[PDB]
Amino acid sequence: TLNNIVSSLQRNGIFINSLIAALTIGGQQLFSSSTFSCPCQVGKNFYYGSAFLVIPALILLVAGFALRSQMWTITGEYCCPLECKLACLRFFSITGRAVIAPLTWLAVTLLTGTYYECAASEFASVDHYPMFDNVSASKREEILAGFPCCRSAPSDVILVRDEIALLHRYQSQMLGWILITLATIAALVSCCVAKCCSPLTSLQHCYWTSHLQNERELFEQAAEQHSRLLMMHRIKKLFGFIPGSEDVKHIRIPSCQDWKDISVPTL
Amino acid sequence: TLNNIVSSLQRNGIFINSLIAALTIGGQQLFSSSTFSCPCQVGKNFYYGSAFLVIPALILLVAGFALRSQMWTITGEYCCPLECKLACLRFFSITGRAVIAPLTWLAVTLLTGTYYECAASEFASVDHYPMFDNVSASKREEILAGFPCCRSAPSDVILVRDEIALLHRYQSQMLGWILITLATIAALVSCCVAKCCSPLTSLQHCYWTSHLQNERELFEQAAEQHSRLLMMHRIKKLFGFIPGSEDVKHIRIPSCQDWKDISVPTL
Amino acid sequence: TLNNIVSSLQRNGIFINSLIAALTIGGQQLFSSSTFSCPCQVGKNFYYGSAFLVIPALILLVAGFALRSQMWTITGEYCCPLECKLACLRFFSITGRAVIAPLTWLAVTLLTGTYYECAASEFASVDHYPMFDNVSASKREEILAGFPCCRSAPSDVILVRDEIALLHRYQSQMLGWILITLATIAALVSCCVAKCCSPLTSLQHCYWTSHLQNERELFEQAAEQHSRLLMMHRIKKLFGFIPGSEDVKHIRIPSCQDWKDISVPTL
Amino acid sequence: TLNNIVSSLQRNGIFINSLIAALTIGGQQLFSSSTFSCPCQVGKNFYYGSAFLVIPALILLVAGFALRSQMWTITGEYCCPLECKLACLRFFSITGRAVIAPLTWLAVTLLTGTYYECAASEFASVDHYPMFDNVSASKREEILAGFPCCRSAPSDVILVRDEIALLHRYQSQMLGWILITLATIAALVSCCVAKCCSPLTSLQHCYWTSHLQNERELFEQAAEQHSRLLMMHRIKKLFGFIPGSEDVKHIRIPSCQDWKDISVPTL
Amino acid sequence: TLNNIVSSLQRNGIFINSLIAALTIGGQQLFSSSTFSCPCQVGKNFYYGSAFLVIPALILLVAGFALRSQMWTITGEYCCPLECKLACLRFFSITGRAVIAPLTWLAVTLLTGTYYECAASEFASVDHYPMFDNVSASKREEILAGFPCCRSAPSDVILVRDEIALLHRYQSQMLGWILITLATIAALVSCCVAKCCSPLTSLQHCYWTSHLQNERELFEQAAEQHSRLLMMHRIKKLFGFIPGSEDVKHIRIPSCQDWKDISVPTL
Amino acid sequence: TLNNIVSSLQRNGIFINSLIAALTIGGQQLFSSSTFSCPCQVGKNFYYGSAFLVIPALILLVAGFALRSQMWTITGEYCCPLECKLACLRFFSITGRAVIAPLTWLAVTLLTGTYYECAASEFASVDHYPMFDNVSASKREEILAGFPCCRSAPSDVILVRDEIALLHRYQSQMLGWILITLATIAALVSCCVAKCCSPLTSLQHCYWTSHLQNERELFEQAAEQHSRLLMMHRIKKLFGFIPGSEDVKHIRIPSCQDWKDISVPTL
Amino acid sequence: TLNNIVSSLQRNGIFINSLIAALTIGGQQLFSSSTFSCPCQVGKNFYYGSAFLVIPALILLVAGFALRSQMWTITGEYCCPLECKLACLRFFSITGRAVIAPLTWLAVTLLTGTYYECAASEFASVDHYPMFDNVSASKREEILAGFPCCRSAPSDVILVRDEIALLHRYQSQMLGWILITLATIAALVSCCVAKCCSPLTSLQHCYWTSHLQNERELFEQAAEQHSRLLMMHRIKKLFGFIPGSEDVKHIRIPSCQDWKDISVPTL
Repeated sequence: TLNNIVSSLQRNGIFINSLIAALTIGGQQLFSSSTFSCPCQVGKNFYYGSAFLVIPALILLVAGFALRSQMWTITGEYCCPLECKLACLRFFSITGRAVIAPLTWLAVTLLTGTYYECAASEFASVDHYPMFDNVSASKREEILAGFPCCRSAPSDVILVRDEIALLHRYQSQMLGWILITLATIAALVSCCVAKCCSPLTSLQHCYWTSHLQNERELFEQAAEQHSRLLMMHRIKKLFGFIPGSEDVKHIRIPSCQDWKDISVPTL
Repeated sequence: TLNNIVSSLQRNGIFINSLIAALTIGGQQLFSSSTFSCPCQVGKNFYYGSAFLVIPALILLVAGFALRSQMWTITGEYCCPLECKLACLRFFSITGRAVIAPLTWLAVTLLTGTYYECAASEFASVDHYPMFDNVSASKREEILAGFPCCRSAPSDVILVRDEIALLHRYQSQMLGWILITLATIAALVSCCVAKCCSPLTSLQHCYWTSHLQNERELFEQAAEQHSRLLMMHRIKKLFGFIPGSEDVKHIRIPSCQDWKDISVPTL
Repeated sequence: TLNNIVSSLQRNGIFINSLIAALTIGGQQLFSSSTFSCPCQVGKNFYYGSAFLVIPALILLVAGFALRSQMWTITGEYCCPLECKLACLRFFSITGRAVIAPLTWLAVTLLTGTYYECAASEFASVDHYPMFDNVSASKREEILAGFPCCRSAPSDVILVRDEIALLHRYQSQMLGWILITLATIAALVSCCVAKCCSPLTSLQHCYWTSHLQNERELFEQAAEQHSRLLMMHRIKKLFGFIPGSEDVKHIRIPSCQDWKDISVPTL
Repeated sequence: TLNNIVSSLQRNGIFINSLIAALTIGGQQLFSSSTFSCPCQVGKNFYYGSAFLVIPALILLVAGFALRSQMWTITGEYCCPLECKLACLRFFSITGRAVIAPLTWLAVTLLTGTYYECAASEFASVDHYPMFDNVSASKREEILAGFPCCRSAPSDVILVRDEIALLHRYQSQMLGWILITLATIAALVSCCVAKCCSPLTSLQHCYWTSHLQNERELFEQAAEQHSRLLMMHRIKKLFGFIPGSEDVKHIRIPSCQDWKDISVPTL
Repeated sequence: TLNNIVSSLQRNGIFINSLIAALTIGGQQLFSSSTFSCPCQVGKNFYYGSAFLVIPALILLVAGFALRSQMWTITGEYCCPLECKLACLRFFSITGRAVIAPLTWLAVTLLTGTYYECAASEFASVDHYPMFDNVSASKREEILAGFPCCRSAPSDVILVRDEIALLHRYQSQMLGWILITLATIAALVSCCVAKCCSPLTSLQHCYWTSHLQNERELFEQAAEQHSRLLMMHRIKKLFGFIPGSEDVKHIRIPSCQDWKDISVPTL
Repeated sequence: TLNNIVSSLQRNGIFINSLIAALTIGGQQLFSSSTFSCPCQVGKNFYYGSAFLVIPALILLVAGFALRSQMWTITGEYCCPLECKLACLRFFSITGRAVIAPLTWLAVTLLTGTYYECAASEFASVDHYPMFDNVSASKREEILAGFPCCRSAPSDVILVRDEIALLHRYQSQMLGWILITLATIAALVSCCVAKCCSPLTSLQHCYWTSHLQNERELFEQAAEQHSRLLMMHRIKKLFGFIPGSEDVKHIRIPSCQDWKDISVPTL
Repeated sequence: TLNNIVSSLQRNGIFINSLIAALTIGGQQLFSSSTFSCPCQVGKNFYYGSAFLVIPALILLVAGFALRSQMWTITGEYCCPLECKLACLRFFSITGRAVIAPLTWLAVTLLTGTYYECAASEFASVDHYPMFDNVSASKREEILAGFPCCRSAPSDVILVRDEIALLHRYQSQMLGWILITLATIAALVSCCVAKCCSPLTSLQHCYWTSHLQNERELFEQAAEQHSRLLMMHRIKKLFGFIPGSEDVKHIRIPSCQDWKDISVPTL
């Protein structure tokens, strides 16, 4: 009874998407907890933030796109009427699967926010504080970029540090919620538009998806079996018996040329 | 039902590649934690870094290439039209499998970064620090190369030490992210180019892969069975019965020459 | 289903080689942890190092070579055209199996390095240290060879001790990596050369290996069964019945000479 | 399926030899840890060392030789052409089995070395030490033989004690490695010589071993069954029925003489 | 499958002998640890040692001899040509089984040695000690026999006590090793002599042992079954039915004399 | 398969005797540990010792004799040629079983010895001690009998107490070993004499024992079944049906006299 | 297979008697530990001892006698030649079963002795003690009866208390051993006398016991089944069908008198 429930969940898109999201959340948490430390350098902080904020998104997005077998076939159809719209719908479905990873990564990393504070710990507009009046500009940059990582200064400095940190965390979390709401509204309007521009009815679509999936599977199985049978026939012509046999009473010794013959694969 | 799922995962490339990457991560972590210590010598530091940074990459890459059985056959075809392009595609697929190990090793070792700081702990451009003004050049080299391993000096020295360490860790992690992004973009463009220059359709390719795999397997099985039968026939001609038999009622004692005859293997 | 997977792994060379390497690593670790202590004598240190460094390599190599049954048969063919090349290929395959143990022993013992420091704790070139200027030569040897095992001297002495130890550990680990890289490149070029000089195709080789293995096994089984049947016939001629029988209704009492007759084995 | 794997390992010489070696290692460790203490007497130390070093070797060697059933038969053939060489090969194989125990005992006891220091704690050549100049010869013997077991003297005495102990441990371990290497090289050259002087081919030898083993087993079984049947017939002649019977309808009461008749065993 | 392995081990002499030795070692250890304390009397010490040293040997030896069923039969043959030599061989085999217990008891008790020191704590030749010069002879006996059990005297006394104890332990262990080596060499030469003087071949001996064992077993079973059948027939003659029966339709009431008749056993 | 091994051990005398001995050892230990305390009275100590030393022996011996069913039958044969000797052999075998308990009780209680010291704590010959010179005789008895249980006196008194205790423990243990050796030698000589004076051969004896045992068992079973059948027939004559029946279609109501008839048992 | 071993043990008298004895020991221990405290009154102590010493014996004896079903039948035979002797033997066997409980209770309670000291803590003959000279008689009774339970007086009083307690415990244990030995000798002589005066042989007795037991059991079963059948027939006559039936096709409604008829049981 196992394989029944296995296939049932494997078809169920909700479970697969939820598992992907959970995996990305856990991986992000472990990653951030292990190998993250703000540089607290002079001008090389914003890059160290932006990298961790963005690059994983691009990587996971490209990976989630390119790993889908159907996308390669669609590109091959495209690379050097109704077929165009159907290709667009196919591509859109694969996109709807693949987008789940980068958006959830961005969401969790903005909500925890510990990345963003390092990303923009230098842009804090300081104009209404007593300790930043007389000090030099470069001295201000130095004392400003050192805030996130450590603290050893007097009380007022660590208090203004706490204040800047809270402000930046607020900004990060608001930006995260904005990203979530915009992503959701865009996904909804896009799915509705795709359902609108579809040339098929509410029933031909399901038939079509089943057609595609079962086509791929059956053709794979058939090609495998056919090539196996043909290679088996060549083997039997060479040695004199079918390999899957038993108690064979006839054996043909090969000639010093038959090896040369079987060398080519006939493609 | 076991062997079904075993073969299913064994065909699945994603699981194999993920397992390889996890194994390399764990092995690298154990290795670095056990047998690594910066030399803190005068000029013999950069080599001690570069070795651990590079040599495992070359070793694992050559091992992941040479261990693939098909690569030896392709080289034999090459060593002393359509066949050339097909060989190129075969070689490219094996490469796509083998490259996973060295790149993940480099990635994890640069991201942890503890190797790179030892690799280039001497190249730190020191020009704007108060304790490196009057001191001699060789004295500067000595005091500079001692930073990574230990600390016993006054406060200002350990502070400039912490600063150099943070700078170098930042450089290492940025270099790592650059390596990852370049590797990914190169892999993607290369796979797309390979799919472009392919002379086969979206269906002949799958048939072709199944052809290759099943060809290898079936020919192995057939050759084994055929040689077994032939050796069995020689044995029965010598001793007078088939070995796989039971309740044999006839035995032929060998002559002092038959041993000389069976000595040769007929190749 | 057990014996299926047992035979599958038993044919798989990768698993066997990996198990051998793991066993050697564990054994080396236990050995070194239990029965190793630097002599700290005057001139009898280098030998105590070199023994543990080398002798296990020779022992394990000779054991891994001589224990392979096929190597004895090949030597018998050699000891007092195509057969020569085939013998060379057979010997090379057995070598490829046997070399795994000594090289991994050397690798792990050099990487841990605790052997090498005792091996060459006397050759340290001391010329730029303040405490080795006025002291006598033999006094220098005495104070130099005592470094690895214990420490009771003032601070400067234990510091120069730590420095010599770090230098020697660095040298050991670099030598180990050099050994690994040279061994790998040599193994690769040698395997490629062997595949080049081979007179057989990519298919005759597999057939040939299966031929050898099944030949050995079947001949063993057949010889056993044949000798069993012949001895059974002699027994039945003597006592008057086949031993594997039941409810025998005839018994022949032996004569005082029949014992003398059955005494010889007929070889 | 149990008895299959049991017989498979029972034929496998490697596993049996490895188990013997492990058993001897464990037994030696327990023995030494429990019942060993240096006498620290005047002239009765060297014997107490040599006994534990040697006598177990002789005992285990004689036991491993005499316990092999085939060795008794070979001696009976010897005790009051081709047969001589075959006997030599048989004896050599049994020797190759039996030698594993004493050599591993010597190896482990020399490598731990705690025996050797007690064995030769009196022969230490003391000529360059300040506390052994004026003291009398017998006083020197007394103070020298007391080193291994206990320590209560001032610092310089316990330091020279530590030094003598380290020297002697070094000597013991080197002697052990020498014994191992010489034993291995001798075993290898001897096995090669035996394979050289053998009059049989690479195939007759296996047939011969199977002949010997199956001969012994089958003759044992047949003799047992035959004697059982004969005794059963005598019993049935006496009492009037076969013992292995059931529902016997005839009983013969013995006479006061039949007991006298059955008294003799007919040999 | 249980009874197969049970009989296999039960025939295997090595396992039985090893179990006997282990049992004697454990029993001796428990015994000595529980109920042993040196008397420290004047002249009644040597006996208290010798008893524990010897008497268990005699007891275990006589028990291991007399408990073997075959020894009683051999004595009955002896008590009031070839038969003599065969009896000698039978007796020798039983001896080879029985001797294992006393010799291992002596060995373990001498090696631990705690018995011997109490056995001869009075014979210590004291001539070169300062505290035994002026003291009276009986006073010397008193102070000498008190050494093993307790200590309350000044330092020099307890030191000479420790020295005497170490000397005596050395003597005990050497005596033990001598006993082991002499026992082994005697056993070997005796077994070889027995194999020499044997009138039978290398094959008649095994047949003979199987003859003896199966003879005993079968005769026991047959006698049991025959007497059971005869008693069953007498019962059926008396009561009128076979006891092992069911649904018997005829019953014979006994007479007041039939009880008198069945009273005798007919021997 | 259970009942097979149960009967096998139940016939095995060695296991039964060993279990009896172990049970007696454990019971004696628990008994002595729980309910033993020396009276330390004036003249009532020796009895309190002798009771625990002896009375359990007599009780266990009489119990082990009288509980054997065969002993009652032999006495009945005796109570108001060959039969006499056979009765003697039967009685001797039962004795050999029964003697194991009292002798092991005596052995363990003498070896622990804590009973004997209380048994003869008053007979200690005191003539060479300083504190027993002037004191009165009855005062000496009082101070002597108080030794075993408690101690509150000055040092010299408790020392002479320890000395008397050690002497008495030595005497107890020697007496125990003497009892063991004499018991063993007597048992051996008695068994040999019994085997000597036996009128039967080495085979008639086993037949005879099997005869006795199976006779008893079969007669018991037969008598039971016969009486059951007869009572069943009487029941069926009374009520009109066999009780072990089912679906009986005929019932006989008893008369007011039939109850009077069935009242007698017919013996 | 369970019920076989259950019946085997249930017939075995030894196991039943041993279980009864163990149960009485445990129960006595729990009882004494829970609800016992000496009254330490003036004249009401001896009764409080004697009750716990005796009354349980009488209770358990009467219970063990009256609970045996056969004893009631024998009394009925007795209550208002050979039969007399047989009744005596039956009664004697039941007595031999029943006596085990009271005697073991008395034995364990005397051996622990804590009851007897309270029983006779007032009868201690005090004539040779210094503190009982001048004191009044009733004062002596008061101070004497307070000994067992508590202690608060000066040292000499608690010492004479300890002495009286030890004396009384000695007396209790001796009395217990006397009771055991007399009980055993009486049981033995009585059983022998019963075996002597028996009119039956060594075989008629076993037949007789089996007769009695199987008679009781079979008659019980038969009476049960017969009464069940008769009541079933009456039921079927009333209602019109056999109750143990199914699918009955005929039902007889009862009349208002049939209930009056079935009211009587016919005895």
